[PDB]
Amino acid sequence: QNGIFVFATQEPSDALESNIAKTLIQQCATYIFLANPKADYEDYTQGFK
Amino acid sequence: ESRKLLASETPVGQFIPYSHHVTDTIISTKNAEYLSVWKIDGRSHQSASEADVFQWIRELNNTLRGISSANLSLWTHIVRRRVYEYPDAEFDNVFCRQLDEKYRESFTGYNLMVNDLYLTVVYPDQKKHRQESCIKALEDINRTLGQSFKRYGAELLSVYEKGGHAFSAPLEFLARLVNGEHIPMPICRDRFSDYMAVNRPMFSKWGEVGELRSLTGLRRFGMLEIREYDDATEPGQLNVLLESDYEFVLTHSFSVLSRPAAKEYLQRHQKNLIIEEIDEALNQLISGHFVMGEHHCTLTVYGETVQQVRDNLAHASAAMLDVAVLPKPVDLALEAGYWAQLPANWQWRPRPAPITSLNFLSFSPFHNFMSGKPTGNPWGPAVTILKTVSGTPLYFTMLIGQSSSGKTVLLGFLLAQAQKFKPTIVAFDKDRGMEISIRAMGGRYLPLKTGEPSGFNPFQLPPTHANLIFLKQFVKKLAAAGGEVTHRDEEEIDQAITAMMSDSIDKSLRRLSLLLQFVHARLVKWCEGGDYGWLFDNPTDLSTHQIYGFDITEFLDNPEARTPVMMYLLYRTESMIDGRRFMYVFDEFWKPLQDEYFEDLAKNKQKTIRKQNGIFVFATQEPSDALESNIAKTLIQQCATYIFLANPKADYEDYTQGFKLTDSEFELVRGLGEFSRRFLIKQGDQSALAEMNLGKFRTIVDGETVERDFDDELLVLSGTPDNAEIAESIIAEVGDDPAVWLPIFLDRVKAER
Amino acid sequence: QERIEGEYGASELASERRPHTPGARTLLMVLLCVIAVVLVTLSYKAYKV
Amino acid sequence: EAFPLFKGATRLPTIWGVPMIPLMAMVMGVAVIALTVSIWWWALVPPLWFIMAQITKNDDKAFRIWWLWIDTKFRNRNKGFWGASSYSPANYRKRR
Repeated sequence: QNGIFVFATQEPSDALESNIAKTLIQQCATYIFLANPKADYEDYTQGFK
Repeated sequence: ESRKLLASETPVGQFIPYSHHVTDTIISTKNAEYLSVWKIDGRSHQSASEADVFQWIRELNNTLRGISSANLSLWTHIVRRRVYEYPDAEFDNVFCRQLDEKYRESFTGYNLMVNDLYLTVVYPDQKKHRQESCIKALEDINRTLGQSFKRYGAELLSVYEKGGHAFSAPLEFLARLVNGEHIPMPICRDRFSDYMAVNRPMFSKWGEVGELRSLTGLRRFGMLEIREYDDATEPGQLNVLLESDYEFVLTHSFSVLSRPAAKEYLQRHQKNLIIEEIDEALNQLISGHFVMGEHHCTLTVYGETVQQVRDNLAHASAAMLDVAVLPKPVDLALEAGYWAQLPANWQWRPRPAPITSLNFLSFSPFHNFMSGKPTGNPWGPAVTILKTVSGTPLYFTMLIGQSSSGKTVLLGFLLAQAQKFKPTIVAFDKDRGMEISIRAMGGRYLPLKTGEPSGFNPFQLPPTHANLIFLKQFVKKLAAAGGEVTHRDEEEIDQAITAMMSDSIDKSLRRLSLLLQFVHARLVKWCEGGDYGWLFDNPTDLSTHQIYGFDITEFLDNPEARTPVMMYLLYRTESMIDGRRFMYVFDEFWKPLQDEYFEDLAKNKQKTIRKQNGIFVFATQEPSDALESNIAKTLIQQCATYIFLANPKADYEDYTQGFKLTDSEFELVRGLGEFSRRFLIKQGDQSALAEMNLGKFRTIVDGETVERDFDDELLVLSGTPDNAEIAESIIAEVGDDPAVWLPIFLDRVKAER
Repeated sequence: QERIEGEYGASELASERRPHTPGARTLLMVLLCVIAVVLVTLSYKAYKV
Repeated sequence: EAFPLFKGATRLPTIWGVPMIPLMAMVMGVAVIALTVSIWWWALVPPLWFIMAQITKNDDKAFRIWWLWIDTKFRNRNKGFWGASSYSPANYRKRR
């Protein structure tokens, strides 16, 4: 019935670790990535497709 | 005119080259060409690295090239077929009946078909001499193939007796080749060629399709043929026809060929061409690394109407063209091809074209999706049928994996569907999860908890000398808080138990507290008024129901009490196993089993019980925590049907070293989603990433998509202490019968939802 | 005296027909027209000689 | 990495590029014609021999298919009665 979740995050590294964030990362259609001076291959590729 | 038309026919015997069984595994032929049939459980292909299928082909070719006599032949036969043998199961529980009706409703529109591979390696006094020479040669070939198919689950088919008469196992397969059905072929007193066809075939004058006029119904078959290879023999390129929506029979042939003749064929190719490729080809052939042979492959699709069989033929042609083997439907030689499927028929093959042996074993690597055995099992029909990510259904023990991923859901599902066997069950669970299910299956569930009286005690035990042995052992094990038990303590305990259990003392008076009147100071704590007086010193102390349950949740923190509780419960269940179908199950096994006492008794009674239909269905939440201990090791190595579950955290060491799981399969397990329902069954060497799923779907009834949901049974089967603490309330208000209180329990569920 | 109802009669396979590529007939006819005019002129000289 | 497959497949034993068995059939047929009507008729060899070379080069094993059809689906007597070529399952070998 026309529901939407618009999540957000400051430290995507801190989120993908927990169980709860996993289903919600995989359950979001429209990703919107932002920039960071520090990046890690593992999180961005493995978690966020 | 009836007789005139009758006598003027060519019977099918002219085309079927078979005769008497000469050995229980080998069939003769009018040309004296003895053969044997090899039923093969093809090893899985999905769950392996690409290089490892190369390695499998290497091993297979290495074993073949030893025995590939110039006199040999091979007919592989992957007879895709649909399952008509899976009887609907009677039931008594209402909850189980609903669950099974819903589950079988969830299969409307699913490929219910099982692959069946095969292999037939073919080969007066001097007639007898030829007879033993051929039998011994072929028997050596059979032994070598059996030893070479260790990981392929092969089984040589041989005569079996039913009702004081001989029924042939191979003849049923070759008859399936002739008839299109599975007619049980007995061993009568004629040549098999005379009476082995019970279906009048009919082939079109100008076409590719035919028709089998049988009692049970017409079956229209349309053959097909391969005639154009390419610059490749990629391993298992004919896998795409395993996933088919059309029931067919593939075929092959490899008439192994002499080294001079093969070298001449390759010299002919060299001459026509004329560098380095044929240099190495010829050098290998001389150096004995492959053996050429004459080959032909005839996919024949079965169907019910001529349009549909043509549609399936076009589909199969598209499938073959996808893997770069240009097929052309057989049109003029339909009948010759159809008579070229029966093993020991070279004179009927349409297009025999020589190829490398590596290449033939690449057209038939004996790959197969795991399917299991629907019928013929020791208990009977298969317990459940599970969705597989591949698509082909699996016709279904140590479950391992981090919980809440459906482990309790899974075990409840199996234990709920397994009642077609009417099996006894004894469920040691954790965190009250199985209470709702065990109550729904109409058996006693004891919810053991601290602070409430235990409810069962050994006061009224039978007095036989063996039972005296057990009770003496128990009180010698219960004694632990006091300290070390001496020889004198033992004598005292023995005399006391003997005196108490004498005919002079009334059963109703027998209690731990009474025992004290006959070590005393140390047992006081287990008596009424002591710290543990609520457990075994009850005033009154099992054959009523079938599916029992016991909760041992609070005993994970208890070092001392695990041994008495498990000792007593297991002893009571030991007397149960007298041949009836018995199914022990467990949960987080090691901690209940982390006891120095009964590891040896467990292994010995395990070997004993396994005979009279005994089963252990283990479980685990943290497989890392289990493999460490000694006790869990024998039990990991003593479980046939692994069922792995997913985990966000995985370790190479445990999964590979302990659980005999390969590297590709381990990476597959790691790749699983966090909470996606996907569990890797591993019965034997074969593997299959199956998934029982409880998602939303549509039903084809009366043209009505009746939305059917499994959540009404999920909230029953799924483990929830919260849901259980209100289920207990509603049962307390009305405890009539699980068949009766189930609707009102669902009502209160809808009230809280 | 009629075929007995609801039985297996002759095959349904005799209904099959060999399809014709829908260019063979027309161009085959025209090809034979030209080859025939050549051959008739040829036998015209045959008899005339 | 696929195992090499060489195109010595169905490179049948051929003389002049034509298999032995069908060419011998043509030799027998042309010899029959020569002995029957006239002796000038070993000129019937090169035309049909060349057409057979062109047939074999395109589709190497046409003649085996031809012979299989001729032997089986052409011999079967009651093609018309059944609407299709059929072989009786019960072995009626004309005995009683």
